[PDB]
Amino acid sequence: STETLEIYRKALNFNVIARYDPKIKQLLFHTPHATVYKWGDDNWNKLEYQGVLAIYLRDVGDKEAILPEVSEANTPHVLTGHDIYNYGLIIMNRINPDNFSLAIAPNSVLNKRKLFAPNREEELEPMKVEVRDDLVMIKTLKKEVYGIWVHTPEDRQNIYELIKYLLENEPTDS
Amino acid sequence: SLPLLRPFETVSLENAVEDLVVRFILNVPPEDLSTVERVLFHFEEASWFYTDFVKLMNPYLPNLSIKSFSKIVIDICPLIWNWDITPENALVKFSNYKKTIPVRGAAIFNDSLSKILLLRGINSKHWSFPRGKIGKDEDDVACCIREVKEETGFDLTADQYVERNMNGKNFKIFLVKGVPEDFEFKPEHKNKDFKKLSKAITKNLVNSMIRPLSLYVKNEK
Repeated sequence: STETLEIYRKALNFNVIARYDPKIKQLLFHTPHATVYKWGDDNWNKLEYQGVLAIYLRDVGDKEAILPEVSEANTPHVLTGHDIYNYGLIIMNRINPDNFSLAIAPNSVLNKRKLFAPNREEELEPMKVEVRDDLVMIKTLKKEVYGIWVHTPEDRQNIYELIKYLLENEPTDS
Repeated sequence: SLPLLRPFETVSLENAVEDLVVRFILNVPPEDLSTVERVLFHFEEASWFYTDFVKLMNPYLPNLSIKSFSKIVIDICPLIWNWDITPENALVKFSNYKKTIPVRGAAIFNDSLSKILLLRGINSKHWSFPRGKIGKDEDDVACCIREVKEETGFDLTADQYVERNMNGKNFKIFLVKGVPEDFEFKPEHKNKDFKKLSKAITKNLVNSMIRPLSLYVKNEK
C-alpha cells in the first residue's frame, strides 16, 4: 500500500489546491513542512504561514481572464489583473484558513510582455532566488522579499533549483 | 500574493474534511503516518481547526467533536487508517494516555458586540475567560454555568464551543452572546474592548483563540 498512498497524495493535494487556485494544471512539487519569513525591518519576521509547500503549473491559458477577487508594509500585495502567471507556489496552512501564495512567472515571458504589450495591469519586477542562512530567499514580482524554511538542506536546494529553472526557462509541460 | 479564493465557506463537509486532510494529515513524513499515536494527534489537530475556523466560515456544517470527526475522516479518506482498531477505541487507549484536565469556561459578549469578559487572578497578572476544573457525570454545559457562578456570578444557559488542548488541559470554551454590560459582577467565593484586543495580540489561553473569537465577531454583525 506504501506507493498507493503517494498517488492518492498527488490526487488529494491537486483537487484540494484546485479549490483554492482554480487554475492548476499540473502539481510539480510538494514538501511536507514549510514556514514563511519576511524581510523589511533589516531582520526576519516569522510570518503566520506554516504547512505543506506546493509548486504547480497554471493553465495560462484563456487570454483576457480576470485575476478574480478574494475578500502597512506588513500586508501582502495581492495580484490584480490578467491571468498571465505561469506557475504557482502555495503553503497549505495549518495556523489559520488563509494559505500562502507566490505567483512564479518566468523572466522569459516578462521581457516578452513588457516590451510587446506595455499594458501592465500591475508593475512586475522579475523574480530571483538563492540559498542563504538555512532559508530559500525569494524576491517576488511586487518587490516583496520572502524566505521559506525546510529542515532538510537537500530540500532547501531542491525547491531553489526548481524555482530557478521555472524563472530562467520558457513555459514548459513536464 | 496570488489571489486564491475562500472555498471552505461554500463547500461540502465531505470536501471540508478532504482539505483538512491535505492540511494536517496527508502531507507529513511517513513516521507521522506509520504510528497510531501520531495520526491520532493530527486528527486532534484538524478537529480543532474545523471547530475553530471551518465551522465558523461555513455555518451549514455541523458541530463535530473529535469523537465523530475522526469517524468522518476514516470514511471519506480510508487510506490513512491502516490498522484494525476503531479511532474511537484508539484515541482513548492511546492519545488519552495523555490524561487531560477538562476545563469549562465561556467567552462572554455584549448585545451591541464590542466588548469581551475576561478576569485576572489573585496570584496571576494574566487575563482569561472564567476557567475552573470539572466533576463526575455532569454535562459540559452545566459545568460551564456553575464555573461562571463561582468566578463571576451569572448563569446564562450548547453546540457553539471552541475546543483546544493546552499543556494537558482540554479547554472547551463555549460561545454566549447577549449579557448586560452595565451589570455588576463580583466573586461569590472567598479568595476590555475587542477593538483594543485585536491591535494588542498582533504585536509579536485567550491569546490563542483571538482569530476564532474574531470569526465569532465578523459573523454576528
